[PDB]
Amino acid sequence: QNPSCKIMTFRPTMEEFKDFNKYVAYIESQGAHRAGLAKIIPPKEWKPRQTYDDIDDVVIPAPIQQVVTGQSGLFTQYNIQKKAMTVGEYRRLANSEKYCTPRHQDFDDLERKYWKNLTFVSPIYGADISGSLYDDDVAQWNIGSLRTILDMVERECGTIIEGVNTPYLYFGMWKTTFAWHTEDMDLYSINYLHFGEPKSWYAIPPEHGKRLERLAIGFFPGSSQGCDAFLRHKMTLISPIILKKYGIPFSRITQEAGEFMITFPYGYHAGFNHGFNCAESTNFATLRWIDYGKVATQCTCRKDMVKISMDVFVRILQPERYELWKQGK
Amino acid sequence: ARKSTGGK
Ligand SMILES: O=C(O)c1ccnc(C(=O)O)c1
Ligand code: NI
Ligand SMILES: [Zn+2]
Repeated sequence: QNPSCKIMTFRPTMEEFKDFNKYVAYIESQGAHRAGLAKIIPPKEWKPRQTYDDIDDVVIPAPIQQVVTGQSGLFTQYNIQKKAMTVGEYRRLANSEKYCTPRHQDFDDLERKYWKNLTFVSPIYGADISGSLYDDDVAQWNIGSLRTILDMVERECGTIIEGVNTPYLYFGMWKTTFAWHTEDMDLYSINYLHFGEPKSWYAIPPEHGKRLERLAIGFFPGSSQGCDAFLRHKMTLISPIILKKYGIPFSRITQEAGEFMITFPYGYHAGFNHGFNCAESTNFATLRWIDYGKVATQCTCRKDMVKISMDVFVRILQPERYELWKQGK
Repeated sequence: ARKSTGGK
C-alpha cells in the first residue's frame, strides 16, 4: 500500500468523515500507518466549537518552563513547573519580545531557527491541561468521546488516566517542544489544532522504530543503563541533521489550525509549536493495537508511569490466544 | 499516573 512510508494527508467528505472508527480503518487500508503519522483535514462544514471568544479566562494550572541542554543536535529537555496563569496572561507572554516567533522567510528558515536557538531562552508550555474545547453539540471526531476499545480500561477498574483516557489541552508558544516518544503503551493518539500558529511534527516509521531506539542508546549510554525505556521519560531531542547523519528514515509535516493528526502504534514522533496556539489530544485504540500493547516497553525507574493491564483486551478480544498468552507463549 | 510532557 504505502511502501515508501510517506506521511499521507486525507481530505474526507462529510459522509466519509462521519464515523471516526471506520475512518481509521480506511486510512490504514491505504497504508497511512506505515509512516507512524497521518494528517486528516476535516470537511469545511465541520466545527468542534462555535467560538473561541472566552478562552483568555481558562486557567493553566501548571505551565512548564522547558529547559533544553546539549549541543550538536542532541539535547535533553527538562520541564520545570511554574505558577498557574491564565491563557490571557500566557498569550501575552507568548507574544512578548523574549518569547515571540522569530522573523523568518519560510518553514526551512523557521526550522533552522528552532534548532539553532533551542538552548537559549526556555519557552513556557501550557501543556497537559485536563479539558476539552469541544461544544457538547458535536457528535463526530469528538476527542472527549471517540468510543474505541480503549474505553474498556476504565470500565474494568474505574481508573481514569488523565490525557490517555481523557482529553488534554496544550496552549503553545514559539519553540515549545514535544520530545521523541511513542505513546504510553504504544497507543494511537489523535491531535486537533483548535487555533493559532502551526505545530510541526517529525515522525519515524514504526518499522524503523527499533533503529531509533538503538541510536538513542548509542547517544546516551548512561540513560539506557538507568532505564530500559528511557525515551519514555520524554526528554530526548534529536535534530533532523542527526537523524540523517545516522540514516534514520523520517518525514516531517506541519499541522495548521483546524487539522487533525493521528499517530499510530509505535510511531515515534517529536516536534514544536511555531507560536501561540491551542491543541487538543487524547489516546485511542483499535484491535490492531492490542499486539503492540502486549509487548510495549515500560519505564522501570519511575513510579509515576502509565501502565495498562492487557489482560482484559486479550481475554475478550483475543480469546483464542488468551490461555497461551497467560503462560509466556 | 497520568500522561505528561515528561522532562521530570
Ligand atoms: O505537545 C504536543 O503537541 C504533543 C504532540 C504529540 N504527542 C505529545 C505527547 O505527549 O504524546 C504531545
Ligand atoms: Ni505523542
Ligand atoms: Zn525510566
